[PDB]
Amino acid sequence: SPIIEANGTLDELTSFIGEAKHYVDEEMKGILEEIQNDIYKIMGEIGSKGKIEGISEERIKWLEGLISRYEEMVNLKSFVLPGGTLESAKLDVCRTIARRAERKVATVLREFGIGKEALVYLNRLSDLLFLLARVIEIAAAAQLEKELQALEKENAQLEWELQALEKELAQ
Amino acid sequence: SPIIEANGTLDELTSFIGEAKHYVDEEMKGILEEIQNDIYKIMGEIGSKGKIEGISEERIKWLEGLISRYEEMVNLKSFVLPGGTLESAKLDVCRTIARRAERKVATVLREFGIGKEALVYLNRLSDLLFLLARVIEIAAAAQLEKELQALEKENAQLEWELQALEKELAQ
Amino acid sequence: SPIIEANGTLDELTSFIGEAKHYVDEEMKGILEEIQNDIYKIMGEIGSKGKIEGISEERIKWLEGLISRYEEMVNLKSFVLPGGTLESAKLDVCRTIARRAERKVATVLREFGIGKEALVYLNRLSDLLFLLARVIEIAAAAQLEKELQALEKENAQLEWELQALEKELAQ
Amino acid sequence: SPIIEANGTLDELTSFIGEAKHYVDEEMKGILEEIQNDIYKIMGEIGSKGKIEGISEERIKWLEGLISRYEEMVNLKSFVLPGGTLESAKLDVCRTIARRAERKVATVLREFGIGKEALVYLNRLSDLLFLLARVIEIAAAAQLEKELQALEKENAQLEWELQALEKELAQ
Amino acid sequence: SPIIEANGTLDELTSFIGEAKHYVDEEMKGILEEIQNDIYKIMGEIGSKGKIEGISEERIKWLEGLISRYEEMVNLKSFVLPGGTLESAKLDVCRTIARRAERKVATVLREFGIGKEALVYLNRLSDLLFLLARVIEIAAAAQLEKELQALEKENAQLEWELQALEKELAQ
Amino acid sequence: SPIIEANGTLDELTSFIGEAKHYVDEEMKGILEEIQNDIYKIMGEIGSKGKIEGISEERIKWLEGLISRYEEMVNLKSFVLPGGTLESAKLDVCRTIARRAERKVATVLREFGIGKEALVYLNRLSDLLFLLARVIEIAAAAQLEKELQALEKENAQLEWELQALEKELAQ
Amino acid sequence: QLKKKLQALKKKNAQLKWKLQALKKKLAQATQHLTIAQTYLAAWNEEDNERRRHLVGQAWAENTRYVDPLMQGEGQQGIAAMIEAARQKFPGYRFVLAGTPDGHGNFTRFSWRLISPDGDDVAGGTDVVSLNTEGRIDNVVGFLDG
Amino acid sequence: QLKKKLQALKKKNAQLKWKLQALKKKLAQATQHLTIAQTYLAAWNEEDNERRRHLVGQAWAENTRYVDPLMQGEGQQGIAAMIEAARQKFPGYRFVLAGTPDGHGNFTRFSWRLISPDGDDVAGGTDVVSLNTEGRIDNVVGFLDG
Amino acid sequence: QLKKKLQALKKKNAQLKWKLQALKKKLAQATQHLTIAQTYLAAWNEEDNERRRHLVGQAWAENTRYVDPLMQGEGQQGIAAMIEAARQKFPGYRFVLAGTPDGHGNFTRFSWRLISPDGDDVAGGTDVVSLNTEGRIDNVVGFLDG
Amino acid sequence: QLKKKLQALKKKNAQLKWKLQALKKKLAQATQHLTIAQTYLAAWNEEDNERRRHLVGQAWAENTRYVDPLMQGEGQQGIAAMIEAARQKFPGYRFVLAGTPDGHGNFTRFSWRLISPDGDDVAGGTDVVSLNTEGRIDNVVGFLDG
Amino acid sequence: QLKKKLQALKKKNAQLKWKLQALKKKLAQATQHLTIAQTYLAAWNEEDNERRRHLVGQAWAENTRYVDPLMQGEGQQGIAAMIEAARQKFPGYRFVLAGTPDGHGNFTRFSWRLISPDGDDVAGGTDVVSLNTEGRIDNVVGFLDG
Amino acid sequence: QLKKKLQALKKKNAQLKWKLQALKKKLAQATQHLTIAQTYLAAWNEEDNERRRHLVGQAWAENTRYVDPLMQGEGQQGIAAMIEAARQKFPGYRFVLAGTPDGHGNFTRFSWRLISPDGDDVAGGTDVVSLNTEGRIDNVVGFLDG
Repeated sequence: SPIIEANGTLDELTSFIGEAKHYVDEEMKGILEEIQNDIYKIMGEIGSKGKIEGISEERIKWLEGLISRYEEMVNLKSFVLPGGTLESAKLDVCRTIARRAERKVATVLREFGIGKEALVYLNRLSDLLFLLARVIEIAAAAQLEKELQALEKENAQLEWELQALEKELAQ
Repeated sequence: SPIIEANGTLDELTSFIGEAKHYVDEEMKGILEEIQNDIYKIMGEIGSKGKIEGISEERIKWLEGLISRYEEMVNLKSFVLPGGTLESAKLDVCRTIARRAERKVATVLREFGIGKEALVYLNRLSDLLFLLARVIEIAAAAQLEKELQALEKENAQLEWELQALEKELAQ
Repeated sequence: SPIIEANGTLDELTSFIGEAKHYVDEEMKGILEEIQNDIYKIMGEIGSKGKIEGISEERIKWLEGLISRYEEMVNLKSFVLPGGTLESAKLDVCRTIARRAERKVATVLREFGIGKEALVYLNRLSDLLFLLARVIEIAAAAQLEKELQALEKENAQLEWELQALEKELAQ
Repeated sequence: SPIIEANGTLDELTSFIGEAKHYVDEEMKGILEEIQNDIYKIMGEIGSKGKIEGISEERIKWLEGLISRYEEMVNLKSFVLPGGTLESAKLDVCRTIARRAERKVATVLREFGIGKEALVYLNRLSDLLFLLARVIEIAAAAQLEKELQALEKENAQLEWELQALEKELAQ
Repeated sequence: SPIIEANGTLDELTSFIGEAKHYVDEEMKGILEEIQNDIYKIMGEIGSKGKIEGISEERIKWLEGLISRYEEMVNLKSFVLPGGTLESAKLDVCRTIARRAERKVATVLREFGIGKEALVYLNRLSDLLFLLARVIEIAAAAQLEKELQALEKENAQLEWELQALEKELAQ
Repeated sequence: SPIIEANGTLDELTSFIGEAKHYVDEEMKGILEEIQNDIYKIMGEIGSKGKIEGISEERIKWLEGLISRYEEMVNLKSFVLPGGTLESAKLDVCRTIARRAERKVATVLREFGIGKEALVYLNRLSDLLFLLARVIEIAAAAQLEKELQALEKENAQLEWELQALEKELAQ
Repeated sequence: QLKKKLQALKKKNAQLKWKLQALKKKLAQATQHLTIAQTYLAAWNEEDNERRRHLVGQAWAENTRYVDPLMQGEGQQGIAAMIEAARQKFPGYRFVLAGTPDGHGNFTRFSWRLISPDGDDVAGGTDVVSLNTEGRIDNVVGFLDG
Repeated sequence: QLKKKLQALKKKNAQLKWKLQALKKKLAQATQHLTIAQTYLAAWNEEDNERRRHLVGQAWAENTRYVDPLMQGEGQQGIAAMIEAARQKFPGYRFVLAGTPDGHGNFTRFSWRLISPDGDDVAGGTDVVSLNTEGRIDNVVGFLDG
Repeated sequence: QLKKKLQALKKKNAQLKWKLQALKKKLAQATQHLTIAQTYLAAWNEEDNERRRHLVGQAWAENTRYVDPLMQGEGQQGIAAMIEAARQKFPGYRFVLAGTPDGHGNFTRFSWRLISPDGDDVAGGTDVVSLNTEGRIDNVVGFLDG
Repeated sequence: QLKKKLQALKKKNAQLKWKLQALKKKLAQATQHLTIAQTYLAAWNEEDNERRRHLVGQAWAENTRYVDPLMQGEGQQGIAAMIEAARQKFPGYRFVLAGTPDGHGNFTRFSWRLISPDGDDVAGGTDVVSLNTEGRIDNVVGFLDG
Repeated sequence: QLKKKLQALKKKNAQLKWKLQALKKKLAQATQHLTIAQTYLAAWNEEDNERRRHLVGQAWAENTRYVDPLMQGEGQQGIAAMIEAARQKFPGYRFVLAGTPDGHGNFTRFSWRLISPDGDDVAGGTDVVSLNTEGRIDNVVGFLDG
Repeated sequence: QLKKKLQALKKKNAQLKWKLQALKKKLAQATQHLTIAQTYLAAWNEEDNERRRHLVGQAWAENTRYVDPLMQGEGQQGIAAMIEAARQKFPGYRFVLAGTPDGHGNFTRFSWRLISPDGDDVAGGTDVVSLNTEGRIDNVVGFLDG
């Protein structure tokens, strides 16, 4: 049942987005809710065998625009292990669920000729979710890199300030 | 391997209930543990190809009774997006996992003639999990709607109390 | 697509380990990160149809050593319900995801003759994840059993200390 | 030696006035010093056997004027005993010394025809000295009679004032 | 003029008693006033040439009784110099005035046969006045002899009390 | 009775010295007591009709020495009135009593040939008593003249000191 | 006797006058104890509770203390409350002075009788009151009599 | 916005409530200055001199001090005398509050107008009053205004 | 119930512990009243008068005051004299504590019985004792009981 | 007259001497008011602010209070600040004594004129100063004059 | 000489008596310094530590202060501890008075020798003690001697 | 180690910062003892006696007390006199601080050397100084050293 399996997995995908969105900021949550809205539309087209209009091409270009934006912030993308943080772990899970759904939807297009835009949309969707996890790793870690240097500098300063006062007493 | 796939997914389903039950109240947790118990029994019947007695019809009527109870509290059920809250998101995920398992179990009944009650049980189970998420959305939100009006009324009262005292000083 | 399905599920498996590792201690997190590393290697062999060397047998013996260690702490293992705690629930989910991946990988070995060690590795992996959940249940609960007796003994002592002082006043 | 005896006694007389004048008031002292002056003049006439002018008749009238003045203040003059007070005692002594001198001077006039005014002067002089003693007794005593009634009246008043307050307490 | 001279001196005598009586105690003053009264009576008899009754013999015995009383207190009476004190000096003067009057009165008795008792009275009177001066010397001095020994004994005691405390400190 | 009259008056004289000596200083009192002693000796010679040795010529020279000493302090001696002070009044009285006694003693020498030194002694004695009164007037008054100038100078100084401070305030 | 009679009365006058000195001193005493008794009882007999708060605030010191056999209090507030409670429990009852108050130093002793609203004599008490260095009541001690 | 809207009002409520805290504090202030002005002026406007002695004895402290440009006094007695003299010299005259008294700490500032018995405005003054640690008036300073 | 059982006992423990806090506080109370009673009665029951002067000098404050229905005194000297007179008039007599002393703040109430030298119970009393800011006895008030 | 003349001057001397007693007393008075005026004005006329802090710390008491019609302060710090602000606002200006200070008890009254840096007379004031029991300035009250 | 001899001895008596007045005053002095020395040394020589706490509590004031060249303390507790430590370190040792204590006002000076348990003279010191307004020891200062 | 490294430094920072808290506290200490030593010695080394009276009047309290082994005094006057006598007897001599003053609470200990006018070291001493509740010197105790 390519149709039933495909639509079942798409339901799982949008459900996983509903969970991850409670672990991200307002900006990421807004994006995820729009994508969840888009998944709802995709399911309509596939579920109706073409009887119901699917998603617009603008939804695909929307993802590509966001992918480009976050792509610019990640330099190293080839060797990262999934789930650097609890928040990024949620996004990595969704990416893999999207991947079986992408495959299942490919089958629907193959046998029904519908879902052309939905298929491309899901392909780009998994790419973006990956970058978001990495970005979260950058946002959680780079800001933590700031706090790291801060206490490292404060410590050093307190060492010098103490060494001065001790020998400055017994003068 | 319809049998291996079906039983594997049922294991996944009961495992997902084990996670969501730590995010709900005592009442919801009790229900989920009984259902988890029921899933354990269902797996026995399917796994033994009929050699082991399955679940009783009373377990199905039990779900139907709970479905009716919560069904009475939800008016609008046609257009809601999954995962309104972190707690409701956990239940929405389980519903979709139940749906592939329902399909996989349907195949077992089709080819082995066992799982008649298990099949109907899983069908009703997904329906109930949906309502629980919505109820949680009502319980988390309607009680939050109370706190919303409370601070809105307190504010207004404090505005009036201040406007009185200022012009009541310079008299 | 046994290859695409098998590798897709393995991606899901390592992604689920990435999430659970933020809910366990340093020791459990270290083990999970090594396993996640191992899953990465397994995917390489399967994905290359044998062109890329797979995992070593030492990775399998490593799991067996850890299984023996934790196996020694669990007496009763036949009748436990999944997800005793939120932390243990995360591990139980991974075990079931590993089980479909194990099956999918078995198919790859069957038709491609690669993944012999990967197949055995995944079989032992699910066994260990089960014990870790139970151990977490022991670590979270047995230490909680200590706190249970502590307040039970303190209470009793405070009862006796009070009964003495009251009748010791009105003497 | 009527002359030598007469003049010797007159010297005694004026000497006794010199003593009494330190025990009387300014008014009495002034009078006594004028009389002492007069006695000095009298001795000149007698001592020179008439060669030196004696006292004038105005000195005799002067005494008579003073005698009349004090005579008016003394009612009872027949039965008084000499020396009522220390001061009056001094004057009573002088009166008797004057009396032998008066007699001695009478002899000089009898045999020499000088001292006619001196003889009359001495006669009146003794009369005045008597009244002065009595006056001093009146001045010392009548003013003391005032102080007598004063403490007698104060006492009586204090008796009444006390008898009132005592029974006015225990009411 | 034995009569005029005698009576003149008697006037002087009673006048001198009037002065001395302000320098003696109540007892001595009472006696002196009675004697002054007696001198007044004596002058009556002498002045009337017998026409007026004179003093009674009881007045003479009265003096003799007082003379005996004071005579008993004076041991040494042969070598005392007149006027030991101001008070005793007054009495010694009266004694000598009494002595010429005694002589003058003796002449009156010799030529007129009156004054037999008066003559004896005056003889005893001078004797008593002498003893009174000596008694006053005893009363003023013996009581002063008491005060002499008192300060002499106090001094000595204070010397001993001091010599003790000084060497009793530096122990 | 020249003898009886003479000795009677001498008794009066020494009695008057006994009174005045309580009103003078130690120096004057000592002199008066020696003179009183001398009068006692004089009475012995006169009273015994020559049978008892009289006073020595040294007693006369003693008086002359004292007369010269006090004579040097009195410039004006011709016009002074008797009794400037109570103390000097006592001495002036004694001088006049001495004068009749001097006359009476002269008679004894005239008819008995005794008292040659006593007669001269009494003559000088009256002269000295006069100077003592004047000296007492100088001692009582000149020292009082000192106190007069003292308060007169203090007053004047206090006037100037006040006139300065008043106008020195309102500057 | 002339001198003796004048002197004799001056001595007598000196005695009589000092005894008037001591005797007038005794008068201010007994009145002082009566004033304190009246002020204390006036507060207990006052029907209007407001005036009583005003009176105690003025007459009583801030640091004042009371104690009797059933109750105790210190300060104007505490004493005002006690007084308020006592009058509220016995409306119409009155405290009437008995005998003559007396005392010494800053201590006054007096007795009183409790008179019922209908005029029956049902009991009595005795109190000791102390004044502070500022003329204000700092201590009252009451007792019961049979 | 759901979470943001609830949180947004809690922040707002916190501000509004503390400003009510500060604002009510301001009310007790201006009333405190009015009460002191009325009590001070009530003593000056009181026609009966006896009540004024009673009032000052109760309201004023024993150690209290007053000073103005023509006169000065300290203590209830001295101030009572000054008040007695002032009213005796100006019988029927009254002191009426002007403007709103204000102040800070134990200091109060206010102005007043002197009203003649027939109601003419002839002048005014300003006073500063200080309270002692026992709630009683310990210091008053007056001034003249043109 | 697992979580509920742990939490359920922590709540229970919190109550039981604070009641031990309050309850131990009650123990120091009743003992404090007994110590004061014993010290007070020990002074009255002490046969040797010298030790009693030493005790009062140490235990009692210099500014201390006593008053009962027949007598009164203040200060160590005055109280020492009263104590000396009382024991001299009743040689061999003793004061024995009756019932359990109690109280609040610096006030202690207790009763006692007067025991005759031969052991007969002839009467009893009640006293209230106050401590000064230096731990020394500054006030004692006694009463009579029937 | 001899005795009368000596006695007559002793009486006169007694009067004159006591009037010197009273009169010298008057001298210490007016000087005391001048010293306080100079010390007070010296602080206001002192150009160097440091010396003024030192002077007030030494001469003024720690518990001291000032009040005038525009401003008020209490304590050395507060007064030092006021003085610092006044001199900083009017650099070069000076306060010169006017008339003779006078007073009574611990009160001194004096007037002063405010002289402009160029020497023009532009106004004047009057102040009342009080000393504390330790010889240090505890109170100053200033006034304005027309 | 009669009058001169009586008067001559009265003058002499007046001198001798006032010198007895001054001289007896000197006796109370030297004894006062000895009593303080004995009480101070008695505390240092007391073998039983309990009696010493009792003694210091009674004899010493609550606000008392001690300082010497090696150590210092203030209050009964602190001094009691010092005394306890000193005796514990030198068991059996004794402090014996040396020379005659003397002094003036509330100051006493005396010297003492430290005697070893076997009776050897090994050293000595000097102390100055001050009494508070309540007759209790408020200050002790010790010194070392060679 | 990521989380462990951040947390590891926060713990370390907390320790280092509190040790800076304690360590700076130590700096104000040793300086406080130096200031007191300089002020005390400055008074002893001051050549002009007038400035010294002014300094002691300002810096020293009115109730202050000094005692050493040969002499003693209390109050600014008494101490000023002692200081005047000491400098008059040793003109040109100076007191120089030795070692670092130290102390605790209101106590300071320091040593000094007495330097002769020609610069020879002839001896030294040690003093303990106490401050009163008003920041003014109330007690100084000196000692001799060999």
